[PDB]
Amino acid sequence: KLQDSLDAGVGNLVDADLAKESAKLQSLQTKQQLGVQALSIANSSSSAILSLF
Amino acid sequence: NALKSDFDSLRDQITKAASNAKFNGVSIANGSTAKLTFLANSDGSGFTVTAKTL
Repeated sequence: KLQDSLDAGVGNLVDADLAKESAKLQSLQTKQQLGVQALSIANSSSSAILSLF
Repeated sequence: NALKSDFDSLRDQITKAASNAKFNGVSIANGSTAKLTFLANSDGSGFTVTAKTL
């Protein structure tokens, strides 16, 4: 019983809550995709200069 | 004499089970300290667990 209790204690200390991890995962992937689109829009900014000439 | 030896053996088992009950070097039940105070809020106020000597 002592070994079981010490194992459960270390398990409370180190273990991750997988459900919150999956939620963070979906939010982070969507954030990354929108960030890539923002970087593309930022790269496109220089194009306006050419039409001046 | 047999019953007395049985009684002493059970007593020694109590001392062993009580002294061995630790987690991470501290114990709420071996009587080694008056109380144990855990964090309770971001301000630093502490939750208080008064010790109980088994």
